[PDB]
Parts: sequence; structure tokens; C-alpha cells
Amino acid sequence: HARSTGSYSLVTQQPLGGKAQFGGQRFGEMEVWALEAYGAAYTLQEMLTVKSDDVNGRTKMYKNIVDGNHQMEPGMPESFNVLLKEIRSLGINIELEDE
Amino acid sequence: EFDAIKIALASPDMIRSWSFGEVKKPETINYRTFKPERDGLFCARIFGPVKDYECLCGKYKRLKHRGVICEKCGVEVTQTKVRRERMGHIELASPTAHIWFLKSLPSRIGLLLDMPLRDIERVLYFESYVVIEGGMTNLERQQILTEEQYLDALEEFGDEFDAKMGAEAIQALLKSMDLEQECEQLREELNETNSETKRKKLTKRIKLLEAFVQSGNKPEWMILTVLPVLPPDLRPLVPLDGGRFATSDLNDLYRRVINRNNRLKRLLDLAAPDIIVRNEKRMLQEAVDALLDNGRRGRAITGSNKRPLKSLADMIKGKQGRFRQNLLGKRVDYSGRSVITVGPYLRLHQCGLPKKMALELFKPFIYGKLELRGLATTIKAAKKMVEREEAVVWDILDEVIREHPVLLNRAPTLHRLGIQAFEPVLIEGKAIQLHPLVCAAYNADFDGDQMAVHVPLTLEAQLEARALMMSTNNILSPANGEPIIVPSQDVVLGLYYMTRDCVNAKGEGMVLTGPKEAERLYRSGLASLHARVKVRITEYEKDANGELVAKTSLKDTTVGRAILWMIVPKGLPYSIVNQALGKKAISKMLNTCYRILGLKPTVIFADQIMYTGFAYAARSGASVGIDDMVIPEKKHEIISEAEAEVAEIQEQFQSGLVTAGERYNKVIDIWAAANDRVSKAMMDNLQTETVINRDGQEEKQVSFNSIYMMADSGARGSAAQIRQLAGMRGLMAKPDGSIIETPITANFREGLNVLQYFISTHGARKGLADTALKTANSGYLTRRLVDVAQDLVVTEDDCGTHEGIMMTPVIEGGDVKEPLRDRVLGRVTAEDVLKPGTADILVPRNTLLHEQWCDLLEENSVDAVKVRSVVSCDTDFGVCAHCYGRDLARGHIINKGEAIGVIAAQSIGEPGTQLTMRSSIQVKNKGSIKLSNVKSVVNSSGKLVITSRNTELKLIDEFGRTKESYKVPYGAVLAKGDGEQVAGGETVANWDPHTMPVITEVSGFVRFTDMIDGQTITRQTDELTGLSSLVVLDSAERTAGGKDLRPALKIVDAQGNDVLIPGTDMPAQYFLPGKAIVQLEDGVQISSGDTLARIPQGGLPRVADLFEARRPKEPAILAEISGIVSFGKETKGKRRLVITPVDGSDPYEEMIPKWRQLNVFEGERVERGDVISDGPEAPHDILRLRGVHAVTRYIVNEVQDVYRLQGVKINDKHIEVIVRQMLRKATIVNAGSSDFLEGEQVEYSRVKIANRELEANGKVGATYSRDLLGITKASLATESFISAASFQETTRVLTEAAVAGKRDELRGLKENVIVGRLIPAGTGYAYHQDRMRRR
DNA sequence: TCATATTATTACGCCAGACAGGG
DNA sequence: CCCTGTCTGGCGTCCTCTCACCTATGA
RNA sequence: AUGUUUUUUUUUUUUUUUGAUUUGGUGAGAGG
Ligand SMILES: [Zn+2]
Ligand SMILES: [Zn+2]
Repeated sequence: HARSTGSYSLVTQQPLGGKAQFGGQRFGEMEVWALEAYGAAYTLQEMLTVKSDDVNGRTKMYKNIVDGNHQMEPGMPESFNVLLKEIRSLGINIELEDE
Repeated sequence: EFDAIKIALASPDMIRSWSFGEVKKPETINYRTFKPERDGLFCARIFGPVKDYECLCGKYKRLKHRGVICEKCGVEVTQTKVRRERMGHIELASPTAHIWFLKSLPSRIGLLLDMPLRDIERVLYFESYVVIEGGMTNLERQQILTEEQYLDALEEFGDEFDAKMGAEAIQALLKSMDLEQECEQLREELNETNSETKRKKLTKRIKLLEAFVQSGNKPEWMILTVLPVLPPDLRPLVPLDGGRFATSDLNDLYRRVINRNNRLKRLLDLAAPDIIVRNEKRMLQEAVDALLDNGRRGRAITGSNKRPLKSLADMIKGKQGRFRQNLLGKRVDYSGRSVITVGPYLRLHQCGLPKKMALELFKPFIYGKLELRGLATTIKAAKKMVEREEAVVWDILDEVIREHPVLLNRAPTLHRLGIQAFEPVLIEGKAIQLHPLVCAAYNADFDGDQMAVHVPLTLEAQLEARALMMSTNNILSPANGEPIIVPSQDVVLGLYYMTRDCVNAKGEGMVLTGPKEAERLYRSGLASLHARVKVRITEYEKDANGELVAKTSLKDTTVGRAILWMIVPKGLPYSIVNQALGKKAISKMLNTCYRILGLKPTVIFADQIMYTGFAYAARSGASVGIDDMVIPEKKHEIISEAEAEVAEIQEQFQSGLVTAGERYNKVIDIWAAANDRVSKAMMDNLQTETVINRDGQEEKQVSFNSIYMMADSGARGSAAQIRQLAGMRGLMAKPDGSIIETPITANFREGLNVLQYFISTHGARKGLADTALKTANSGYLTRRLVDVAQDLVVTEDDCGTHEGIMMTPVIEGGDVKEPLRDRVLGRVTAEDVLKPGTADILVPRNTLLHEQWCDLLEENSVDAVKVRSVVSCDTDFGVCAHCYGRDLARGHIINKGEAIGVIAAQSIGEPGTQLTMRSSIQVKNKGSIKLSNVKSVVNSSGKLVITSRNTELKLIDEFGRTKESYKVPYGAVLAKGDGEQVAGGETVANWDPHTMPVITEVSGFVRFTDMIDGQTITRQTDELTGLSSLVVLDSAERTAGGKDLRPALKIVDAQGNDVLIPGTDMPAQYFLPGKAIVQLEDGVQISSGDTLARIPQGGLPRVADLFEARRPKEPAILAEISGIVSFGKETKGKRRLVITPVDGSDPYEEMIPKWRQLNVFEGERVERGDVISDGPEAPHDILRLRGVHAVTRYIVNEVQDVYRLQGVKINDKHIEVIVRQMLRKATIVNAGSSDFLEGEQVEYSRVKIANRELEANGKVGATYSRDLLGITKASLATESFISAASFQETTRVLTEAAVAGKRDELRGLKENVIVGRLIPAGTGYAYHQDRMRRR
């Protein structure tokens, strides 16, 4: 099985799972620890922001690849803003501070 | 873009500021059409239009007026994702307190209003009343009231009196709670009391009272008044395949809260009576509490069928919340997965990758390449071209592959060598071809395994895959110094068959002018691959400074050793191939090649090793047959001699001469002896079976048996497995844990019958159950370790210290187990090591000890090295580059940046699978004696007896290093003395552990002081001997009239005056303990070394109990202060022990549980770190008593003992840094001139920078005290709540952070993996240097 | 079709952490 | 009042693949 | 040398760009 780009889920902006659903590989927790074990800071940054979740990042990246410019414009993951709204939907005021 | 994440409470004004409209109706959707509800949960005006830039109902179907809201639609006009960020709010009719601040253990409202949880819930569920500023009545403010208590009060205090209930009353209490006022009171209460329990109970209440005043969190924000609703997009309502909507659980929760709130508003309209609106508000309280955190209240609500439905807190917490399932691990585009296979033609920087996966993973690069050439125009055309797969896109694909690495990943990645980057080579096929040597890194066999491929998209990621994660760059395991590209199984058989010899072959003893014609004689058919031969080889030894000097000579060698010499690079000597080359020898061949010639010859030489091993293993034809497993001819007579022996033992058992346990022990002993004899018979019969003549009489050699080369080469097989295929397969054990007395005398070449196979299945089912349940604890151990580490990044170059732990070789009592060169390899010395002669600067004080320095250490026989350890590093927030050590997979020091906490945590937890889950001293060598911790005396006979319990007996050799060590008890008969030379095997120690010696220092006469027969001691004349002994009783058997009497022996002179201790003016009286029996009676003159009484008496969960720092059930008790010791009160729960120091203050004591067999007498002076009883010892006692270096030596030795018992090589840096992360918190003792509190627990780097910026001023600092937290308590007690929330319980940590108003200055690895940016360790450390500089 | 709103099983194994009881 | 059983909560491995099954009521 | 010398309705509207190809929990079983 292989996936470059196709459909994703509803709640989250990450790719679907499986083969019958044309989906990508779950880059799990211990693989993130293995990339932290190297100096792979940029590989991990595209591994969890551009390739997976951030919608503006992935559309800009697809257009940047097909122009011939391997460069990522990262932004913030969508599932973290989902986390902010689920935490904030309690009586909890979680924010994002100064520039 | 943004610094720290701030968490605080949500005010009702803040919740109305989040909101965009009140969600009234609970009606979800229409359900018969497609439209929602106006205005229900899924509204239009409150949130937004379903369709993008459209009024859902009807107006604006173009792009001109985005925003207009007509009365017929009551709809906003924006994007489809606008509803995902917009949230609604439910105006709760009746106030409802939060469940996270009422049941968090400890509750936030429980230790703030000074009221028990039980009483808080009673009033909260409309079952109890609470007073609130009554007035001039006889009632308190916190005191509650019941129906009867209120009824009577109602008729009594009908006027000025307030007694409400529920959240409303609670809210008022919190609202009317002067925070500041309580502070002073609490502070004054803590300074006006001495109660230990109260002190801790008051310090925990004042800590959460002053923390609330420090932030902008109000006391009335605990109760929920304006409940917030999560965005619809985040609670999606999609239908499955069919005609119904599979609705989420949160819609059930919100719809019930809104149904109940509408009912409660209508009842407060109608003025229903009291009990109706109490049940109505109570059902609303339980509905809100079920929405927020379901199931924390009594049994959780359920929709379909009996399974409870999932609430908001269950969208956060757990293995499947947002942290562990969508933020730490994500699903990933440009990724693939398939079954692996070998492909041995590869070079070790490249892997095979199928054409179909390659054309799917590289669709955008192919699109960009196709658009560059000009073959097509629009993007559609290119997608049709690769959907059709024409003849021109495969050249495009070979031009996008070429220099573009991919990340191969095996699915259980345990350490960092399980993600490696290759270059693709395209494969006709559907299976990833993976280079074989690399398999030993992935733990990848080829029995059905699968791997995932990931594509580095951007340019920095291609460079990170080539420069950090390439497979040529990972040739040493980061856990140690051992190479991980060791040749595994076929190739060592090909080498072991190639470089060997036989006593006659084709071309025996002919002479050859080079290795080239050695291979030419092997190929043409004129010699054999193993035929001993003088060749002329030219080995290049590089003895100058970087210059290779040729020396050519004639080596008496074989043909195969010359053929393998054609592949060895220049610098290695010929003697690396002159031996037989098993697996350990080829591993040290690649290791010496890496240490001498560097990286590139070692990569190309690893490939040439693998190619020539595969080729000559193919030419070998090394099969396995049924005749290869040679049965010993002596096996049947050994079994019959064992059968005669068990017959003799059972004939004694019929006549009852021997006991049953001694029978079972004798049967297990003779079957162990017969098993060892059968193994030696088959091992001789395999290791030297070949006996071939050469030009005359016969001559023997090691065998070319196939199973023996598979065992001796170390390819696959050991002694035990080849033992079970030929000799008997031992004594298998039943699942009771005890062994079975009748062994399995049949191997596998003979047939096992039925019972023997069933006993075998006992033994093997236990092993499969152990692995399949062991793997969960191994993985959870790696998780706890990488979440306690998680932060620690090499961030300096020198901390500027002179402290470091004292690396000695470790010695258990056998031969010296782990040499000093294994422990001080590549670790930077603390002070400069003196050469063992006299005062020489052998090595300087900041030199890395690589192999050349360690060889000059081994030549001089250096005792022990004071070396720098990670736990002694002075760097605030990180570890400096010298106190870590060598890079371990790079030859140099650790770079500024490389995350060492994560590689250390992986290197400790990765061998978690291989670990298991469930008289006197006899010297061995011949050397010199030395004693430490010794205070001794010469007895009458001459044997130096010892008056100290804790004496260490070292055996030092003639060179200076310490070769043996032992522990000698109090009062043992030493055959030798101090500084003496002995012989190998001579007994040097003797004692009796069943009889605790009460030996003396001086001589004289014996008097019975406080020894009265009848109450103190008893008369027990011996039965079978007649020589009686006055038996000393204990303090429990005698009655209360004489229980105060302490029996003792004090030595006098010939007159009767007390003979004093030499050095003091005190007599030497020995107080006899309980259960003693007097050996030497009254009037008998004594000497030293003679007793005065007879006193009769682990694998992987050990690693968990060392890092998590549990206490053992019966710890060894110690002394918190030095000085004289005494006893106390007679058995009220415990038996006291009072320690009065010589110069220090007296009042320390401890109540010992009296079930322990003590070690100390009444006239004994103790010390800190000195034992009082025996058994295991808790690490907190080591930390608060001996020192920090003592507890780090304790953990690294007690866990390298597990990792060495199971045989795993791990360097000690990793355990020292997880020990650093254990003892990172501290507690204050004297607050000093700072802003801390008395017994406040604060982290160590904070208090050290505080009193280091105050001590640089005039003010003297604060004196701390370090504390050792276990790894899950230490990773949950962090100054970064996302780090402590991605890990275990999120409810406790988020309420603690919310009511404290905590802020997360990100500054670690997992905060930046959550929030989606660069890691502040690796390549991103320059980015975080830049961002930290530009503030 | 369109609002009404929650009851008659037990059978893990530590391991911390808080709580009423009593010498 | 300091030990103490006793009770309550909170953990318990990653990755993947196949299949089936989904609230009752109701004038 | 010369041409108002057989006229009659045998009739004028495009594509337009502006947007995408759509699948959530529970429980059971297998591979490594
Ligand atoms: Zn409209
Ligand atoms: Zn340091």
C-alpha cells in the first residue's frame, strides 16, 4: 500500500487509516521518539505538520512541490486546535500568549 | 509567533466572550430532510452556514455580499471550517460545580473550604444544607445542617438566618472567602503549631490558597454557570452507509443537559414546590457532571446498549485521547507499507522499493517533473498520464528517485536504529528489498514482517535523511560501543567455512606468490578452500603519523585466509584473518577497522564481507542432515548408571533410611551430573570427531560436521540447543516452579514419547506466556523512561566543575567481573589521574579517555578513575558536553544539541524484552591481603578477629589494582592478617552465622550483671549432652514485674574492679539481647575471640522497582545521626531506639518494628550511612544519608546487575542520566533570605539559580535538600503541564495547572511535538538559540 | 411521526494515597 | 496521638489486516 | 450606337467559471 494524497477524516485533519480506505501510515509515538533521538527536527516537523495535519501547510506544500520548490510553510497542527477547543469546552481557559 | 501556553479558570464573562450564541433547544436536526434546527444545538445564527458563503435557507449564491443576515434565514455568511472554531454556551438554570475541582483527589474545593469530600457531595446532591453567614445564632460557617437540624433551626432562628444547599450555597461560600485573610491565618497557624500531621495538612492548604491569589483565578469560577459547548465540527454528525445518522456521544450529553435545563426553567416559571425543583436541579447537576467527566460519579450513563458513552474528559485522557492518539502520533501522507524480503545485491546505503509504491509515493515530484519538461500542460493531464502509466513516466521516476532518501521503519520501533534512511533502487515486484546486515538493527527477520516507507518532502528533511539517518551513518549502536552492522548468520558460516583448515587437502603445503593466485588455484580446481599453504602477503601497517608502511612477508596460512585477505583494506594487519573467524572475531574485525581506518573503508568493507560470506556459503553447500547429530555411544550406559543410582536411592526409601527432601535432592543431583556427562560425551563426539590421516598415521582436528560449524561459528545455535538435539534434554520443570525428578532422557533425534513431550509443553507454554505478557511491561517501561527524560538536551560545553563519580571495576566476590576499561571508556576525567607510582600527571584533568588512553591506563594498572558523571553536572536546564562523555556511535564528544535523554531512555528500555520476568570465604587467586573498615583485635590463639561488622576484605595483587573483595561479619576467625601474602585456594576467613559472637576486647573474669534465673534468664539443662547453659529470655516472654531487667556481662579483673576499654574510662559491658543462650558461665576467665552468648536466628520488575523507586517490604533501617545508641519503651506498637551524638544534639530517635534481627548493641556508636538491621535498602535513605553519588552508584550497580545477569551491554551514561531525572526535585530546609517557604518542594535548578543570583550579592543563600522522586511521580511533577499531561492522568494535572494558573514556557521536546514546531534538540537547536537570543 | 428522557451482576494485581480506629 | 487495616483510584505494548453490528416508543 | 431594362426580404446572440469528487464509536479474530 502507498499514499501520496487522497481523503482524511472529519473530526481531525489527519489522513484515514487502512487499505480499504486509501490511507497513510500511522507515524506513532515511538517513531517520534526515534526521530527525537537523532537530530531529525525538520523531518519530524514535516512529519507531524505538513504531511499530516496542517491544512494550509499541506496545500502550500503540494503547490510548492509541483512548482519545484521543496520548502514547507509549517503553521500549527489542526488537531492541537481541536485539543484547545475540547479543553476550552470545559471550564478551562487555555490560551496562546505574546508574540 | 507565540511563546508560552497559559491555562487558567474560565470566568462567565470569559465564556460569554468565547461564545457566538446561546444554544437553547436540544433538537439536533430535522432528520427527515437535511436541514438542522433553528435554533437548536446545531444552529445557523449562533454558529455559521453549513455551505461555504451561502445562506443555507436562501440568498447570496455568488461572491459579493458576504455577511448579510436576513430575517428569513437567521444565518451568518462565512467558510465551511468556521463552525469548527466557533463554540456555543448553555445558560444553566441552576448552578453546577465542576467535577474536576470537586473530585480530583485531592479535590480543589475540598482543601480550600476546609470541608470533607463526603460532606461536600451530600450538600451538592441536595441531601444536606450548608450555613452561610447566619448571624447572631449558635452555628458555624462550615458546619452543615440536615433536615432535622434545619427544621428546628427554621422555627428557632426564623429571622437573620441563611442556610442554602447545592452549588449555589457552595458558590457563595467560595465567593465570600477572603483569600488574603486566610493566608495570614494559615501562616500564623503553621508557625504556632508543632503537630507534624497538622503541619503538612496546613502547608498543603496554604499552598493552594496563596497560589490562587498570585493568579487571576477567582474562587467563584469553580462552579459552572455558563456551560460551554464544543463546536459541531468537533462533534461531527455523519451518517454511515445507509439512511440513519450515527450520532456522537457528546450530542447525547449536550442534548440531555439542554432538555433538563429547559425543564428547570419551566418549573421555576411555574413555581413548583421544593422537592420537585431539588430533584430537577439535582438531575441537572448530575447531567453536567456526566457531560464533563462521565463515570467519575456513580455508575456511568449509557445509550447503546450497556456500554457507557464517551465524554469530553474521555476525549482528552487515556490511550486514545488527543495527546497519545492525534498529537504525539499522527497518520501521515506520502507513506507506504509492504512485506519485506532480502535482496542481497544491495549496498548498505540503499534498499529496494517497488515500482508501484514508487509511482504512488512520488506523485507530486513526477507531476512537477512532467510540467517542467513540457510534455503536458495542466495538472489534470499529468494525473491522467500517471493514471494510465505511459512509457515516459518511468524515466521521470528514475529521475526523481536518484538522490532522494526514504525512511524505512519497522513497526515496533524500540530504539533509534529502527528508523533508517536509504536510497531507493526500483524493484519489479511488490516487496521491499532490505539489505541483510541492516536487519540486525531492525530486529527484522523475514518470516512475514512488514515495514513502512516515509518520504522526506522538504529539502532540510532530505539532508537530515542523508546526513543523520542514513544507514551508513548508523554502524554503532548508541547504547554502547558495539557495532550494529555485525554480520548475522549466513555470512559468518561462509567465513567460518572459508577461513579454516584441514590436515590434508588438495595443495597441502605448496607455496604461493600472492593472494591473487590463491583465488586462481581455488577457482581452477587445483587446491581446496582450506589447505594450509605458505603465501606471500603484503600487509600495510601505518606505524608513522598517517603514513602507510608496506611490509611483505610469507605467512603460513591457508588458501581461504589469503582469499579473504584480498578484501581486507590496507591498514589492518594480517592476524585479523589468520584465525578461524567465528562471530565474535568478525565483529571485532569490523570494530578494529572502524577504530583504525574510519567510516568509509568500514562501510565498503562491511559490504565486501557480506558479499564474500554469501558467495562462499553458497559454494560451501553446508546442509543439515539426520546423520549430523551424532548420538554418543556412551549415552545409554550413562542412563543405565543413573537408573541404578535412582534404584539405590528408592531402595533406601522403601527402608526409610533417608528423608524425602534429601531423596528429591539426591535424584536432582544425579540427573544433573548425568546430564553434564552426556553433554560432555556428545561434545567430544562432535568437536573432534573427524580423524583423517595426512601422509601416514592418523591425526585429529576439529570437525567439519554441519551442526558443529553452525554452533562453533556462532551463526545459529549454542551449547544448549546442540545439546538438546544430541544429548538428553535435561530436567524440565512443571509450572509449580519446582523441578520434575524424572528427566527427559530422549533427545530430538530419538523420539520423544508422550509424557516427555507433555512435560516439554509445560516448559514451553510458560515461555510463550512470559514473552507475550512481558512485552507490555517492556513497552510501558520505555514510555515512562522517555517521558521522564523528554527535556534533557546537551546545552553547554563545560559546566566548570571538579566533581564526578569514582569509577572502580565492579567485583561481586568471584573473579573481577567488569573491568575498568569497560566503565571509563570515553568518559571525561574529573581531576587528573595520578600514575600509580608517585604523584605523576599521567593523564590531564579534562581529557576524553578513548582507546589509546585506556590502553595507557591498562599498562600502568590504574586503580580507579575519578570521572565526570551526568548527575554531577552543574548546568541549569541540560547537561554540559564534558559531563556526558563520548558520543557512542560517534567517536568524538557529544555535540552541542544531541538529545541524550531520549537515546538513553530508549537504550535502557529497549533490552526489556530480553530480560526475564518470572559458610565462610574461599579465595580463588593468589595475592596480597588488605582490610578496610576494620577495627580488630588479636585473640589468644593468634587469629585476628574483628570488632567491626562492616569490614571489607580486599585481595590486592602485586601490581596495585583491586582484584577481589568480600564482606566479613562482626567477630570472624581470620586465618590471615593485614598486608599479608597468601596462596591460591587457602581459606582466609571463618565464622558461624547461626551464633552471633559477643567476643570481647580485653580479658578478665565474668560476672552476671542483671542475670537472675527465674525472671531474666531460665534454666534449660541440655538433654543429650549434660553440659547445661543458662538460656537468656527475651523481653516478651518474661512478665511485667521483671521485664525492666536487662541481662548483661561485664568483664572485671582478678579482684573485681571493672577492666576499662583501652582508650576510654568506660567498662566493657555487653548487654545480652533476646533469644540468646549463655555459652561461657560464671567465673570463667575469657579472652578475645571467644563468644559470650549463642544467638540463633529479580529481572524486569527489579528494573521497574529501581527506576520507579518503590520501597521493599522490609527495608534495612539506618541511623540519621552518629553517636551512642540505646533502647526505649517496651512494646507499644514498636520498640524504641534513641541515638545521642557525642557532640551533636540528642533528640533524634526511631521506633523500630521489633520483628527484625538487629545488628547493633547498646555500647555501639553508629554513623550516618551505617546499617542497623539488614535486608534491602531504599534509595531515599541512601540519598538523605550517604550522598547523591552514593545513590547513583547504587542504581547503576543494581541495574547493571540485572542487565549483566541476562547479558546485555549498556553503558552507564544512560542510567546516570535517568538517575539525574529522578532526583531533580528538592525540598527546602532553611528558606534563608529568598522568597520560598519552609517545607516547600521546589525544583533544584530554580532554587540554585535563585540563591546563585542572591549569593553573588551580599546575601547568603538558601540551603536545600535533594529528594528522589520515582519516574512517574517525577515526570508528573514538572514545571510544564503539557509534558505532564501527554503522560499519565490528565485530569489531576489539568486541574492542578488550572487552579494554579500555570504557564508553559515550552522549552522541551514534547511541548514542541505537541504544538507543532521544531524540536529544541537536534537541527532545531540553532533555531532555538536564535529565538532565545532575539528576545 | 415527533417529542419522552434512563433499570434486573460478580471471576486482576499491584501500588500509592487518603481515612477512621485504637494503645 | 502515631501505627494501621481498609478502601478508593489509577496504571497496565506498539504497528497492521479481515469480518459483522448498530434505541424504543405510538396515539 | 446604347443601358439603374425584371426588382420581393432567400432576415443580426455566446456559453459563462466558480468552487469537489465525498465514509464516525463498540466488540471479536489473525500477522510481526
Ligand atoms: Zn440569507
Ligand atoms: Zn557538567
